[PDB]
Amino acid sequence: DFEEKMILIRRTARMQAGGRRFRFGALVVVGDRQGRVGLGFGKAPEVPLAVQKAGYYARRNMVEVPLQNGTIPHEIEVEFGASKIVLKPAAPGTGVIAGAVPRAILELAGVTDILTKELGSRNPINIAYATMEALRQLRTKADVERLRKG
Amino acid sequence: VKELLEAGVHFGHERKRWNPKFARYIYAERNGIHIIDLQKTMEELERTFRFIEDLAMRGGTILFVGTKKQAQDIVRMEAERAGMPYVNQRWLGGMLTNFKTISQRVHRLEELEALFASPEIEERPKKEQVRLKHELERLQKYLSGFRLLKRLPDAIFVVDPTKEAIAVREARKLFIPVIALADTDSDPDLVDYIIPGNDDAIRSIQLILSRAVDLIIQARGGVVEPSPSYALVQ
Amino acid sequence: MLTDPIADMLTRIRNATRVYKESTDVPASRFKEEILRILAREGFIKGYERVDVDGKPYLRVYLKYGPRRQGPDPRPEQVIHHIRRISKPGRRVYVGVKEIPRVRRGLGIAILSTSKGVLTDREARKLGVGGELICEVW
RNA sequence: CGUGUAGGCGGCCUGGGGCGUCCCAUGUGAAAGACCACGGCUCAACCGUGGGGGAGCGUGGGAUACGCUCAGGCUAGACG
RNA sequence: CCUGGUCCACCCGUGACGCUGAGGCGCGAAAGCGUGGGGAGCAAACCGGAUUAGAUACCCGGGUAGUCCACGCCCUAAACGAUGCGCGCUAGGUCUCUGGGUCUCCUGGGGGCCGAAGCUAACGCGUUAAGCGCGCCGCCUGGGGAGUACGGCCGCAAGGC
Ligand SMILES: [Mg+2]
Ligand SMILES: [Mg+2]
Ligand SMILES: [Mg+2]
Ligand SMILES: [Mg+2]
Ligand SMILES: [Mg+2]
Ligand SMILES: [Mg+2]
Ligand SMILES: [Mg+2]
Ligand SMILES: [Mg+2]
Ligand SMILES: [Mg+2]
Ligand SMILES: [Mg+2]
Ligand SMILES: [Mg+2]
Ligand SMILES: [Mg+2]
Ligand SMILES: [Mg+2]
Ligand SMILES: [Mg+2]
Ligand SMILES: [Mg+2]
Ligand SMILES: [Mg+2]
Ligand SMILES: [Mg+2]
Ligand SMILES: [Mg+2]
Ligand SMILES: [Mg+2]
Ligand SMILES: [Mg+2]
Repeated sequence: DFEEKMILIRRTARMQAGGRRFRFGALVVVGDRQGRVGLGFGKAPEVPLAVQKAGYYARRNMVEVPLQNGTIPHEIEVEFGASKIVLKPAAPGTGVIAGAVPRAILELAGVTDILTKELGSRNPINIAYATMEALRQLRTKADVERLRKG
Repeated sequence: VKELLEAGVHFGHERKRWNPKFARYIYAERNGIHIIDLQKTMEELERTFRFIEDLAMRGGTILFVGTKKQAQDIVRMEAERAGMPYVNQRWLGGMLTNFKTISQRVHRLEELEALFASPEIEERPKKEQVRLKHELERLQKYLSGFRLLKRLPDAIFVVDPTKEAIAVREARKLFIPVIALADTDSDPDLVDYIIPGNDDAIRSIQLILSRAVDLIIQARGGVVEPSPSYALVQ
Repeated sequence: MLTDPIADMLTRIRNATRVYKESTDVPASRFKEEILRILAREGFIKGYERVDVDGKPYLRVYLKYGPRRQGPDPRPEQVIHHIRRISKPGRRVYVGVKEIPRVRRGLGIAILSTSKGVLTDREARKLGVGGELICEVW
């Protein structure tokens, strides 16, 4: 068990003679607040069920966010298709400035002091997906020179 | 012992249908065929066994798979002859990654297994007899070897990795060590422990599977003679 | 006809690693060497050596990747994740010592020519100079 | 769609100049405003004092990797 | 007969003499225009015969410019790979054109198909990149208004930029 906050939920739909069937979507984040988080997307015939599946995959796929002072190691940019995200580390006592998507994800990941910018396609879903791969690719002075051994 | 055995009739395979990644593991192209460098096979058979053994002597189970006729039966033996689950028929999908479910069809095999020897058959109309029989038939058909350990194999050994790539993927996504015997028709990189050499002529498949299962039981006790292989072997 | 050989080299490398190749021979040059040296002296490579391909002098430059990996796409990480030329043949970029970039928050390097040898970010900033920002590596 | 004028861009090594480029010193960059501190009006707004900065540009000196220029050589581009 | 580009081979000659390219200049399908030839077939227009509610169409029988040639204009296009040019680098599988070799093989240029990695919004691209980079040119900045108006330049005009 971790935190588990719910990003957004939508009602989609398809066609079929007679009318339109349906489906709901659940994009969800999860994190103790120690440097561990997981994003999960859940589709299901009903609101609650979907929100459930959310957390399930959420916990399934999670990442080691190497914090530091409560901020972040280095500044990075990542593009996920059409949606691009900028993560830039702030000094203690700043705030977590971001949209609902990147902020939510960033809170449970721990961070308290981070500068963020949401460029490109601002597709909620895709921003999330983007935010993760960002963290995923975070390095510390350690694992840095850990590769420049030889 | 090995050099002569393998080189005897257990090296060199697929030709000009290769996969450039697997070149470090090749000597040349005699008469068209890609003949693999066996010398490197050893240094690779080594480490591989170095891993088999370090698992054999710690009692962790291995899922063997071979779904190709030229290498089917010879995996039904070496597996029974080392008490290791295996997959000889159609390697169904999500067996591993969707384990909590396929196991529901094993729990369905023993559902019939125990209603097999029972007084309930006195009844059950002929519509449920031909049925519940058949259902058991195929149930048994594909799950002859996939029952043993109701737990994810700490590894998986396999003939042609590209032939059963599906499986390789499942394991790969589940962080399971993957051992297998790949020819040129197979890409190294996505194999943890690699057995470079023939993958079609029943020769190299029995010679590598044997000493594979021969190194299995050499960390449990029971050093025996080889298992059934020759009956129509060419 | 190669407009800017350096930006070529860098790319030669960038393309090499992408599939994890042993070494790659970029045509030789004292300035390229100078640059290469700082990739080794700072450890983005095993290093480089002079060679020949018919009286024609390239430079064998041996890459350097990370540890193999668990899960799918077991391909290793890389020592050289991102290399891209700053000052370009069509937009020369210069900097006073105070302007000098701070690559990737201390984690990366910014090679750059100068009046007293090809330094790097820390190397110049400490040496107390500036010069043509050559590229950024990390 | 070509051809090509101006222009933009320029392969390998050696040397001279030091034009861009880089550093140091010095003059300049008024005051007011701004920003950091300290006090005056009961606080504040306003307001006084001090400090710290500012690219630019002139001058003197220094450096010579990359760009430029003059000089020498080469053959992987290009031509024959 | 006259003449362009182009590939290969030999490593011989020159010694960076390069790439690109605003404007300029040249070429530029078809239709169209001018003068003069030519005219079988075809065929805008045009005339009938059918169909049809009507049928200024589709189908049928006729048929003139034109389609052809000479010289001169016109300068458009789904002028399409809807993909500017040059150079370096980044798996291979297959068949095909055309060169060269101590020719079951190898290498060089070119035309295709599937595809690593990588790109891509997706479709797809993929050593003939839409990958990874540098140079230089051209171009886009919501739809309609409108490629219209005005001015300008060009053109016999139609019209073009
Ligand atoms: Mg993009
Ligand atoms: Mg010129
Ligand atoms: Mg000077
Ligand atoms: Mg002032
Ligand atoms: Mg000469
Ligand atoms: Mg040109
Ligand atoms: Mg024309
Ligand atoms: Mg015409
Ligand atoms: Mg005429
Ligand atoms: Mg007619
Ligand atoms: Mg007619
Ligand atoms: Mg076409
Ligand atoms: Mg062009
Ligand atoms: Mg070809
Ligand atoms: Mg293709
Ligand atoms: Mg090709
Ligand atoms: Mg408007
Ligand atoms: Mg318009
Ligand atoms: Mg028009
Ligand atoms: Mg007008």
